[PDB]
Amino acid sequence: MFTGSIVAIVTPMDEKGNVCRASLKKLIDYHVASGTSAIVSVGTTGESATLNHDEHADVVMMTLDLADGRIPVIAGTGANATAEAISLTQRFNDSGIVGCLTVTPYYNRPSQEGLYQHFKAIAEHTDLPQILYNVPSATGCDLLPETVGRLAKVKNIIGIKEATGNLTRVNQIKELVSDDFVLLSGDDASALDFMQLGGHGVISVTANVAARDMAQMCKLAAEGHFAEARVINQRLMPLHNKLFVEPNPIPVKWACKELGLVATDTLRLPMTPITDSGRETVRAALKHAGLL
Amino acid sequence: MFTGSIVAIVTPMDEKGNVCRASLKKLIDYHVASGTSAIVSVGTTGESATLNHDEHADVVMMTLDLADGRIPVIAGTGANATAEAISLTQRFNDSGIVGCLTVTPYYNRPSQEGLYQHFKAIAEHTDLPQILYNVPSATGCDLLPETVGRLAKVKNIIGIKEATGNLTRVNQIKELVSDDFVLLSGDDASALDFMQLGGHGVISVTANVAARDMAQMCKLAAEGHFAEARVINQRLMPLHNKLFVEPNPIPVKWACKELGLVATDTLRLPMTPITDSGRETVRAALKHAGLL
Amino acid sequence: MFTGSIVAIVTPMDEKGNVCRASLKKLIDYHVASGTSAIVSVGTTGESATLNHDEHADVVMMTLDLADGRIPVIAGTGANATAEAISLTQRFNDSGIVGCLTVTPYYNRPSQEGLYQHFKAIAEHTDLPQILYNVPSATGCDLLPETVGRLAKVKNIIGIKEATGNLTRVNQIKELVSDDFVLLSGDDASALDFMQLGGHGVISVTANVAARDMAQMCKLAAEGHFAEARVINQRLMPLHNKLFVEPNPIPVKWACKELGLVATDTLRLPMTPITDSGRETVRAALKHAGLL
Amino acid sequence: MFTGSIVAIVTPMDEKGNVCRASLKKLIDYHVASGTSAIVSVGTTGESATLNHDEHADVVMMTLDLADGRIPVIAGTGANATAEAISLTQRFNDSGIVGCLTVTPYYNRPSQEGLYQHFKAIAEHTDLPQILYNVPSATGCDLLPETVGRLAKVKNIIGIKEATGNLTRVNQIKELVSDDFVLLSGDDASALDFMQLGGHGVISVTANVAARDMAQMCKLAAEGHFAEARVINQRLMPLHNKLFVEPNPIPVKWACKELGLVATDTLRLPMTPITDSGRETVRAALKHAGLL
Ligand SMILES: [K+]
Ligand SMILES: [K+]
Ligand SMILES: [K+]
Ligand SMILES: [K+]
Repeated sequence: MFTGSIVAIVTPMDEKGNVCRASLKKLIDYHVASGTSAIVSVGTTGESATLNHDEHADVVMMTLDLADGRIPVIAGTGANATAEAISLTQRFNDSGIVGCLTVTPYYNRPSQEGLYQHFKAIAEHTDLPQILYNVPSATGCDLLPETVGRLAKVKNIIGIKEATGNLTRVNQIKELVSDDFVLLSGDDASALDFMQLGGHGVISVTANVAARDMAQMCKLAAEGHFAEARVINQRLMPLHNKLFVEPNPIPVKWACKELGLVATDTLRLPMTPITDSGRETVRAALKHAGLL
Repeated sequence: MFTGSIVAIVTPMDEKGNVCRASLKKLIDYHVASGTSAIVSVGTTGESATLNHDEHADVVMMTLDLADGRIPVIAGTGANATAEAISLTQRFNDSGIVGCLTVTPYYNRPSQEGLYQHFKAIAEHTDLPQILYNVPSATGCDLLPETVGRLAKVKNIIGIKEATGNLTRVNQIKELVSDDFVLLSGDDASALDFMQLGGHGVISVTANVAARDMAQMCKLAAEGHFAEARVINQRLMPLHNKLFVEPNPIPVKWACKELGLVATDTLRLPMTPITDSGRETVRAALKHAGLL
Repeated sequence: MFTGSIVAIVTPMDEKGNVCRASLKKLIDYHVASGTSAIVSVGTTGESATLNHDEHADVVMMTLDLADGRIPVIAGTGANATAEAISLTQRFNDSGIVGCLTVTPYYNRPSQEGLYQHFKAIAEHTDLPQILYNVPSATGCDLLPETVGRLAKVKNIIGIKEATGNLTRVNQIKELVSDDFVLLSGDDASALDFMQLGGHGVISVTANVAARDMAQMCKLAAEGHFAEARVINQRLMPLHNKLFVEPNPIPVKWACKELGLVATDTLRLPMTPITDSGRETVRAALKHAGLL
Repeated sequence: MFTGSIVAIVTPMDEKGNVCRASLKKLIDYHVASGTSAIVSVGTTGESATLNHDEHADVVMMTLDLADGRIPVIAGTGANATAEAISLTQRFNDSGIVGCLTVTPYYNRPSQEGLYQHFKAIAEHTDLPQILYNVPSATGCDLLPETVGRLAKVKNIIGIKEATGNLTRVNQIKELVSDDFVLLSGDDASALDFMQLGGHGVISVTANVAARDMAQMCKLAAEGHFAEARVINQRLMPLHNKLFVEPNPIPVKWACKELGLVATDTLRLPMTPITDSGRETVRAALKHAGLL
């Protein structure tokens, strides 16, 4: 649902840049087999920026179909215009998705009051559970704990994906919200720390290629076995880091292809193919994780 | 025209958030009378984020209609997906605009090679002059001088709006490009310094409400009369800063309403109304400028 | 020794700026009564910058005398010249102090290799336990985990005071060092988080005025009772923050005087007396902690 | 003299870390012959951190002796304790130096009021001209234009070495001070820009090895011939950057040894020898400058 290891799944493409159903099926089967807790469909790692809203909706619907009730699906629904966020969210009302992942408006840099009004309006136009998503290095704005506290009072706003990498946020938010408000890491390299501080899981890029390890790490964390979990984390740490050696999802798509999980590593501009140096870097991190 | 004072014009709205033709007419007449060099239509200050492409195109076409050949119009055409940037650009071919202002992709954080391929592709599929736009605090990426130098070799990539406020960029770029490449500030508070270092003009928010002073300041700067320009700049400096006291364009729209230039200061979510404290700060800045 | 709540004790002064023995006695008695684990004498909070080395040594020796074996004393021994760090350390060989707190060289910005050679040389000229101290916002340099790992191999380098406030450092260092290497927070506001991640205690400014609460919070943390500890943390959080409303130790000296723990709040230039606004801010934080 | 090219001179050392008179003589002769405006003796580049005050005074006196009235000498006199700054300044009264270079207190992070009281007190107790020195990356504090403006009203506070590399500071300070207050860059890579904006000269590291070019560049700048100055600056830019590839003055001392200007490139801990990679980078920069 909204704890454990949640994959921010890639949108695998053919050489033409359109969704590859065979590759998507292979990925979803992989996540089901690996014990991944849920799938975020067409988030950032899924190239939400370069898909139009129809293409976005097609991918979510296909993912839901292919999941065939075996694994929960959360739709990425972020937009920097509130009217567009509402419209996108409405496409998925009564779809079968279990909730939405919705980013702070990017580029237009709203105030904390603007963030509050944005997310409150979105929540008011849906019965779907809403997961807030904060990632200031990409958006140009920072949803602060006080505002998260304000929004947690809205019935269907039920958690946050916190991608700052600033671990002080965990307990700053936790003290402002109720005990069933979910705290998820959006920063693979600090995710275990985040869970050790009280976080409930991670929406992960690494999980695309190390789904079983990630699922197992998060289980150990939930059970309080942090030393055991850390052995897995150490094995994965080069991936946590190097999957961002070039802009996400360039590295993770290449890694998926290298592992035979997808047919091609094609992306849409302005993402470009991985450099030779990048390939070798990512290959070494895969080797270190014991996946090649 | 791509030198002097260029206004990043507001998109004036009625109480329902729809473009107000009467207010727009008034602003354009004001810029014609006040010596503004050109108008950037539906840039950031024009709420490009919250207009759909149809509304966007409509505002540009309305701006061209109302300008009636008396002042050049530049269209905001930026998008974080290269195919969308290209499509948006095609809408304005043979419209009568003189050029396009196109921002680095926001939120998806492309590499320098990605930025190169993005802008190259946009420029390939139009004859319109292209002005690059770098604003890392808003986008999450930074178009570096080296890449600007590469792009400047493309025939119709003719300049850059450099909004870092990092004045070292002026001569880092100038040394890598031809003498005809236009360097424009996108940071009002440092724009005179930017011109003193070699810059050719400013794409300005302040110019929305101090068009005449901005035009004179930029002409004095172009003539090398920096001390004289700086007297004007000192009167405008509170405005240069306080027009960003709350997210742009909240302050500048309020200022326009206060001066009688627009009927309402309405914005679209996630922009929200100016706070009382903001009104006070902005009004004091307007008075410092001699405008009220 | 080197776990639990360790106070970074102020150097109380008379109106002339010299150490006040009566006030120091009162403070040490207070720490003994409160269950403080150890005292850091003439660290940063003790105005190491503005005491000469003789005055510094006099304060340490007086503190040791007054402690009279009831509470362990660690001497601040940092210097930005390695020869001076050695000389200062040598003053305390066979003194009765149980160890030294030694900061990364400030102002001259040594490399990681320079930090390594600096601390290794210091450790080689003493039998005293050495605690490394990293505080990049004050020093202009950052002792990275890899270098800490290197230094932990030196016999008498036994821990670190990590004052970055970056909680990812805890486990980055922990995985590189042996299990008896001590990890202490140098950032009051994040100290409980730091302990929850595996830290062993804190060298605290807050402990100067809330010694009993701090001791109790750290005991709960060590026992794994983080929820209980967090209630205390929440009571102290305004102090954790506002004791830096003006440069440390201006606020904490005023707070000590207000609580009747020291006779005067005098400091040495370039520290200056607390502002009226600062007094009221700190008074409110004391009130919130239930200390006034 | 407090305009043009002023060298922040190295303190050349033998293999035991003691000042090398023969090397110092050679450097001073070089600066006399090459048109350098003045010498800053025992500043940062002179390893002020690792000389005691006796060695410090000795080097300044030796520098004055060797200069023999042929070039003005400015003493580094900065300290993070106001009483020490004052004491150090008294050592140089009637020495023959023309002024003092005095840094904002490092490590203890005083407030703006603290900085004001610090420099005011230093200036009160000498007749020597005082040049303020701001370098926040090294000190942990930032002397802001407002405070510079306050201090400039003190009779013998005559200028500032502004080493932020933030070029907006030039006119922010210039507008708050009299036309006779000297603005000097402390950041070689941005120093020509700094002069083009209104600055009067540079206290330079690069000038240690490119004294003639630096002197010509600064004279051209003062005359308004910025394009001509910039040609020189472009040849020196690799040096401006790569002299900080490892901590200053490690690169510049190696460069001086490589040119034959000093007998050895020895430094004091915590400075350590240049790496092989550093040698290669610096040598390439020297060749770009035409010096080898
Ligand atoms: K809720
Ligand atoms: K061109
Ligand atoms: K050890
Ligand atoms: K003066």
